[PDB]
Amino acid sequence: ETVFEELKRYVGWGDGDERALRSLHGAAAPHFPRLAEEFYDRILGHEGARTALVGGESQVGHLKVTMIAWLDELLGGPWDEAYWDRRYRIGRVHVRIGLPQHYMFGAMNVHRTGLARLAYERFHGDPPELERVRNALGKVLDLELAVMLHTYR
Ligand code: HEM
Repeated sequence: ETVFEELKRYVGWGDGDERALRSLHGAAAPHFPRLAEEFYDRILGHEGARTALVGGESQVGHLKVTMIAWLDELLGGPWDEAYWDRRYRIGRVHVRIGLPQHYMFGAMNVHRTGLARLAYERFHGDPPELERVRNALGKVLDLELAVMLHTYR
């Protein structure tokens, strides 16, 4: 059993969560640019986080596209060994530039609430799909935060 497979076991990951995320994917995807911008605005609004923004104009576009791509993979999958390998590398990037890990809590909270809103917008008229999507979002984001934080060892 791989470490990432173990983590999946711990949160109760299954095919149902992968179906649910893919179901939200097509509906949320058009919103990704706005979600990335909102996320980046939260960074700009936080004195400490914004000290990472030393790369000038090019960095602004890079933060946007990276987060769009991240959200795309988040919801589209697959959530296999290659996926979690890449998430581990993403984590390490933040560790190597010196971002304190406590920022990641706040940052995952942004996505939690933002993706929860999109799920409601698409699925309010289909209560079982809404509930299931929400539980899938909780699981995937718990995995994501667990992996990111693990890179700080
Ligand atoms: C849920 C939280 C976060 C996710 C999913 C995330 C995602 C990513 C991804 C996908 C990359 C590109 C990694 C690569 O090179 O392969 C990245 C790079 C980066 N992230 Fe984050 N990030 C998060 C939080 C933060 C926070 C809070 C900051 C605060 C400033 C930050 C600043 C950066 C910086 C500075 C880079 C390097 C690239 C650049 O500056 O253009 N990230 N992040």
